Amino acid sequence: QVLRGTVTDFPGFDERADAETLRKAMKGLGTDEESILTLLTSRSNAQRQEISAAFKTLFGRDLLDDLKSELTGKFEKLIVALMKPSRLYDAYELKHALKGAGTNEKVLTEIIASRTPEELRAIKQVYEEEYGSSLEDDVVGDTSGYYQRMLVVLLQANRDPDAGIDEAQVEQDAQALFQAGELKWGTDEEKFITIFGTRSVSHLRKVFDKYMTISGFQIEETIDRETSGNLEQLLLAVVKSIRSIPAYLAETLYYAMKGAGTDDHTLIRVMVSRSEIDLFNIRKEFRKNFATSLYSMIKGDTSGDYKKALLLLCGEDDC
Amino acid sequence: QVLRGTVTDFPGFDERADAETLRKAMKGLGTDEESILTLLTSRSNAQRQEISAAFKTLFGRDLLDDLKSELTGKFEKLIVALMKPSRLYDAYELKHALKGAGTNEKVLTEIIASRTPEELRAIKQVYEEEYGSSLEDDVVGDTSGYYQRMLVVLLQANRDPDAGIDEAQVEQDAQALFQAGELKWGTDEEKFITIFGTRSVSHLRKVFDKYMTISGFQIEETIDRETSGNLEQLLLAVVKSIRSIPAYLAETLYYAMKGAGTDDHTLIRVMVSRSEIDLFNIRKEFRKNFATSLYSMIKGDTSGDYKKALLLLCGEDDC
Ligand SMILES: [Ca+2]
Ligand SMILES: [Ca+2]
Ligand SMILES: [Ca+2]
Ligand SMILES: [Ca+2]
Ligand SMILES: [Ca+2]
Ligand SMILES: [Ca+2]
Ligand SMILES: [Ca+2]
Repeated sequence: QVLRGTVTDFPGFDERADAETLRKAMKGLGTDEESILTLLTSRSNAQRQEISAAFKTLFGRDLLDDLKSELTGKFEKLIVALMKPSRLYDAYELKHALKGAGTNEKVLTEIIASRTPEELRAIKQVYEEEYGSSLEDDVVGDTSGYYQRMLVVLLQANRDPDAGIDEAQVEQDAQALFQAGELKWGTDEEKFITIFGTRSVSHLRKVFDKYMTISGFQIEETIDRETSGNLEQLLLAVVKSIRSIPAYLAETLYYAMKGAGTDDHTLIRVMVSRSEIDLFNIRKEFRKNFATSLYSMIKGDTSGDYKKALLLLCGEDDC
Repeated sequence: QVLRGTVTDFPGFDERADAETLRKAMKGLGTDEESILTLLTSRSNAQRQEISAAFKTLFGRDLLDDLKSELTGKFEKLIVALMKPSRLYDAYELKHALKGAGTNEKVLTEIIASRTPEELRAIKQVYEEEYGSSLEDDVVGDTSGYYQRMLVVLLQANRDPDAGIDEAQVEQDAQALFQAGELKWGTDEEKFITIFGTRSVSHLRKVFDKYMTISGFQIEETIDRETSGNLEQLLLAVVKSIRSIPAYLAETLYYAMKGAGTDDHTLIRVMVSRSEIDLFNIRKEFRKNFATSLYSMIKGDTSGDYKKALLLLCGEDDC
């Protein structure tokens, strides 16, 4: 009855002993990648921050700097991602995505659609603290269309509270959504944006069910997952996140490794950002919806120290 | 970093609708065992109590009475066990085991060794409320030897709190335990009983480790698990519960189905009593220590509606 990650506080945690273990793993010309990945994936993010502090006090060096030069490639990127303070991770990912003409719209859609209003408020505050500009201003300056508008409405974090059901409002909203979809989501955008972005989660779940009975198909089938534009991809992410945030992020992981190549940025981002929130539930939705475990997918697509750290973050194989 | 069972509160729970579902499953000459086991194993124990209350209000019948006549065999016993209020289950199991000359010492040892001081205090209060006789008097009246004495000390629920380590006391207690074991646990029983029963869990874990270095073998190997008397079986249960309560109860499940025949009473008791506390960690310990999942063991040894309900209580297969 609760969300659950795969990483928890290590019992009997001694930040000074862990700092010594990590320094022993890199002092000298050699490296003990196994010791580094085993310790860091078994300590919580808060514990990693205390290790980094004890590391600086004991040895007068910077742990993150040492890891960046001692490690390489995707393994380095994963370890560096795990060391980023949890409170800063999403704000950092969004700022990195906001790239003017080269903006990574997948990251904007992923984070803004799947984070709760509480999380988005914290992100907006942290974002201004770290970068001196508002997240909304950066998004507006770097996106266009009603994709921009829907992101702005979601960033407002003003979603209705899970209150009593209103079947009269569940009929009219579902009627409106059926009709915006009939017009290919290119008409009256502000109205379906207000429905997708401000109605309560429990309400929209009933609206999506009422959409089934009115239309004969689920609302997701009005949007092609591969060829649609940015707004449509955001609507799909919002719909799936309304149904289940773990299921949306599980599908995000699935398509990160499906087919030729691997989207390692998305793989690292989802496993790290959700490791202490709902990665266990993501694993369950993954096994149910794609007939194979997240563990087996990671094992088949990745290699080296990078793979073992990802498998330890995944925690277990699912059957 | 938390214990976790396999059964949680059903979301959107409606006790009147569930009562109607259960009545629909037994009204008439037929029975829908699938509907009964699917609903009852997916509702928490507290929710089952509200279903039974709504059942009596809606229909003027007793749900437990209806289940007892509609179901048979081990399936009936499992469903009846799940319906017993959680607050009463251990006290009922102990009273049922306290049978004078036919006393079931395995149940006494299992519950009293693996329950926390907090749980034991609740059990003692409930036991008096339901049966009019303190739990200690019945235990003393139906047990003998220093097995009786060690149970009484454990029932006192006065174990030292997890405080700061004392390596000097960890040397002396382990010396004393090594020496009681050298005398086959038949000398100065009150002295190792005080150590096993009143020292803190974290202290005894260090004592058990210090016992390794002093003796060269773990303390469990001074007791044959199959031929040992009642006191020795209790010492083994206490030692294993000090190391890990989930691991002790996992081993209890393993030997409940190992070999010829099935100890269905123990199987039902552990799965039900630990369904909303630590059955998930029991499943984990089971897979590591016995190279096979609890799911696979239940599947291979049980049958019918009884098996299905046990597998749903188990939750998932472990891999
Ligand atoms: Ca919130
Ligand atoms: Ca602004
Ligand atoms: Ca709310
Ligand atoms: Ca009947
Ligand atoms: Ca308590
Ligand atoms: Ca013995
Ligand atoms: Ca299932």
